[PDB]
Amino acid sequence: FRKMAFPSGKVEGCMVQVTCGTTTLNGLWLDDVVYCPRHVICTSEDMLNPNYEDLLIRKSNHNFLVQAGNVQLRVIGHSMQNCVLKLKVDTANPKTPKYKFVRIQPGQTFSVLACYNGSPSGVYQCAMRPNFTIKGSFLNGSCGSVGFNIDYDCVSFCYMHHMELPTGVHAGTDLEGNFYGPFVDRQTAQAAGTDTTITVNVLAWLYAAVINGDRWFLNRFTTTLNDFNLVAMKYNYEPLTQDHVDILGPLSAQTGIAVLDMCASLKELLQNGMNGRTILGSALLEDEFTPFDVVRQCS
Amino acid sequence: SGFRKMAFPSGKVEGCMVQVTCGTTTLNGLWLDDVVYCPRHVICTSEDMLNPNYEDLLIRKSNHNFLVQAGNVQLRVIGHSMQNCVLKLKVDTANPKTPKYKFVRIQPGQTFSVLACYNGSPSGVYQCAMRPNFTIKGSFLNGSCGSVGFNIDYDCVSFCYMHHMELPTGVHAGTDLEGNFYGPFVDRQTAQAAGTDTTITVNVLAWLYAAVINGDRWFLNRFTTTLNDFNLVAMKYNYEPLTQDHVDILGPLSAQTGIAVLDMCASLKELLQNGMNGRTILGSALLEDEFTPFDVVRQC
Repeated sequence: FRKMAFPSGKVEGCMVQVTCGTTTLNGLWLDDVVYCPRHVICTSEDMLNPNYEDLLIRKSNHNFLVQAGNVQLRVIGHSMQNCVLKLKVDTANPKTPKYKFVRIQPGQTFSVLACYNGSPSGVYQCAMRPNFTIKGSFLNGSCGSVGFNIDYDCVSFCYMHHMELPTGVHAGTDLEGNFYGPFVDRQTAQAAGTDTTITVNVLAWLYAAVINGDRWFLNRFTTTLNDFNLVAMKYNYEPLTQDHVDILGPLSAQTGIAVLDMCASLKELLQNGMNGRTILGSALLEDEFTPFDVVRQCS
Repeated sequence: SGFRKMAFPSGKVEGCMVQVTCGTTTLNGLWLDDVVYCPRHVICTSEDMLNPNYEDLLIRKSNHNFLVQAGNVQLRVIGHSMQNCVLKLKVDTANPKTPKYKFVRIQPGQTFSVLACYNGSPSGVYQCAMRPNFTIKGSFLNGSCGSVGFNIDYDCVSFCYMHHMELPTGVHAGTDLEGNFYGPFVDRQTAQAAGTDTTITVNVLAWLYAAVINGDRWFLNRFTTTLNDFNLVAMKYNYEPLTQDHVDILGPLSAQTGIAVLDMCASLKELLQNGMNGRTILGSALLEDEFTPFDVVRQC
């Protein structure tokens, strides 16, 4: 049981390099539009209190250098949707796949294609933290890297990297320029909230451990939705709703273990620890496998 | 902080995966130029797998017994031969998506990306390391035989692994692209015992050097040790012994930093006896051994 990322082939062909003045970052090429963070029009000195609406009026089409490998794309128009620049180019991307723009909720997972100067270098699977950040691996030059999920033939773009917080975490927007979380695209002290453990994902990961035969945390006890949330709230675990119980349904039939029964096992794992044992090889509880990921990878 | 186990982009490999069917068996194949590589046990039924006579089984097959499918386009098998444990199916049409590629055989401790495929369709990609017992610990369900491992350098894809078997202990075994198994394993359905899996010591040390470069310093100590005393202690925790070749490879890491290799070995010795005590190293609550020195002395 490994954390697998989606194949990145359909997205690799859409990454380009956008240069405005001295700043160079990554852009997404779909049809005849290049999407990229809007702070590419800002100098390092303009990031204090940038007036993007005034900064964009000064610029023209010939200030943007869009490069797709060796070819050069010619910008014929520009526009702004919230926090993303939409550059209209003269040629359509023939590698444009069946795609869709969606906004995800905290706790959901997706794959990230980390790029540098318009060239893909790595891919990895991650989850949106409940504080609206992601524990990614972004260095200088990976701004504009995109996150995606892959329906059978359709690529759902759900994230674009914008900033790196001074903690190791990263923040971004959706493809329509709407930020995930309370952040703004300025160079200032920005605090990421208290991160909580995704409880529904831990339960789905405990069902995967039972499917793989590792069943030692199972006990004869059960608990109530109101008693577990009491213990979950104290250990910084997000509260469990009834819709969470409904999503874990398919995993409850394959194993035969009810949700509130499994909640009594997780409740014992937080209070007493693991008593020096391993679940799926780990000594910690993983929370970056959604219930849908467990059904995808197992059944 | 933050050090993510990153996999290579799989686009160049996705265009080379095909589906190979012989009778009832169906697994994955690798289409490069005019040859399709796939495990030779595709010509085996579930009953032949206990004691397979591959020479007897193959002489009774004809070119039209192999069904090769790249999506919807069915390829035409024009000939076949067997290199060790791999079938080479010559087809009529060359793969136009063939990238600049290479065949390399790796050693234990090295890392590579795996493209897991099911019936010629890629499903996921992950990064892993060849364990000292010549096994890999990944997610391979039934129908993933033929999935390949690779590294990408500039534009050249270096194929180094092809999945063949799953061991009863849950781990997987395979060959290189020339058909030679990694380790003592065979393509029979017999009781095969993997060796004791140990921690890759040189990988942990390179990861600890990256920690002091990225700020984390709480585990350092003032002691040093000899290579022979450290191995006497490392062997107790099922850690691979360190050779002089490992010390030389860590040289540049100990140059950018100030801590000698034998200095870091003393710190690791102290970590093994005390544990983590609730703290983390580069956002990890465990000692990671799947980051090679080459990647650390580059992505520093």
